[PDB]
Amino acid sequence: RGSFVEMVDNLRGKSGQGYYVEMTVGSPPQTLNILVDTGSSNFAVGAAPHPFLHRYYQRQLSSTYRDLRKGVYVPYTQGKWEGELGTDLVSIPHGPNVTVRANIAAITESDKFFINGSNWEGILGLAYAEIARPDDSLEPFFDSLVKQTHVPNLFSLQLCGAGFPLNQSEVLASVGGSMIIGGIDHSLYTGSLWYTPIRREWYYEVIIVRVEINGQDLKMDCKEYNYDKSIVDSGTTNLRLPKKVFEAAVKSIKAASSTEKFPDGFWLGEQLVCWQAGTTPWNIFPVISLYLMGEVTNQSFRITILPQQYLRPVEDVATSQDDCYKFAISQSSTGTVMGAVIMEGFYVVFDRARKRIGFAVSACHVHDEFRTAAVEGPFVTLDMEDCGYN
Ligand SMILES: NC1=N[C@@H]2CC[C@H](NC(=O)c3cccc(Cl)c3)C[C@@H]2CS1
Repeated sequence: RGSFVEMVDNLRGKSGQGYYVEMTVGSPPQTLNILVDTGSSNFAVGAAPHPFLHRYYQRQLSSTYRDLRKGVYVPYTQGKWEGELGTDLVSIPHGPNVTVRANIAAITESDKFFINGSNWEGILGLAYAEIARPDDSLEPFFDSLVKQTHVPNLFSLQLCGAGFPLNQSEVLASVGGSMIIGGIDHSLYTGSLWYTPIRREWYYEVIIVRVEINGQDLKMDCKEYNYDKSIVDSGTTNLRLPKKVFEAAVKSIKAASSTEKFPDGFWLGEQLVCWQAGTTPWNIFPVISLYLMGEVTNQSFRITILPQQYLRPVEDVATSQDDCYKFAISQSSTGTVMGAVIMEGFYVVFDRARKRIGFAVSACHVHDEFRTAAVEGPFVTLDMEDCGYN
């Protein structure tokens, strides 16, 4: 019955623009909004004016700033930045009551990284040292936090999708979810928490052992589901699937929803589809179940998501009264990515101390009168470690 009221509701944002938490850096404290990112391992903040930044880190104004006299260059598939490494004192106001000295990449140049109107000015990489830039000697924030305090080595995330689009006033005003640092808040989920092992501590890597679309088995060699890895990543919008899986899944989703036909651009994730107010035909779209390796030998469990999760609400071009959505599943050449739109269905427990990730149905997940998201088990499943790619 852990309650963490200082932390409940400490997030804002939306799957399309990222979820962020308020943080302070430096002495006296400089307030910044920071993207919560389980798919990376650098704490990096805007440190120089940029047209899309409303504020930034001013190292010269901080008496506790330490310069590491080393640059870092961080290119992504889309976008990139460069920065200067340093350390400073850092707190999370709606977090545990602690201040820690942590590595900070002070971003001085960037290209297609900051997003007009995102409302965040930096990123908090919550994954492990192995994928930190420049190399694995740069201790990640969470590692400093646990080393320097008594905060238990665990965090949990409830990302709350509205189920409808939010204009910028609403998105600033609305509670977007909870990051619970050092614990599990029982009010953020229903049902049981089920756990999957962290396969290796770099990304939050997991193993998927079966996929179903409306109960029907996708029936691929399970290695395909994890080629070349499967990760849980709050800093990616979509559910991303390896090319072959993506194709198979889209074929199956088209077939189940085939009473209605959509543009190729919809399935490519590029164009919106709109229905008359209140008439979105949720029931024609299938549920998607991912089975994950369990903690017990030969046992798995499954998480089930709705189209309310994988159809991302977007504002109309004509700005009409229609309910509009983009298809939030896309192909990946870097393995499966369980992005923000999947995490919106679940309360996700990143149990680093026990090297496992928990899932439970989210208390804030969007659904309808007839179906809800689910986390169910156990299932007898054999040869699961063979699903892992090498
Ligand atoms: N996990 C990853 N992290 C890095 C840094 C965050 C960035 N994400 C965003 O800007 C962003 C933009 C809009 C929505 C969301 Cl959820 C995130 C991606 C890259 C590559 S993948």
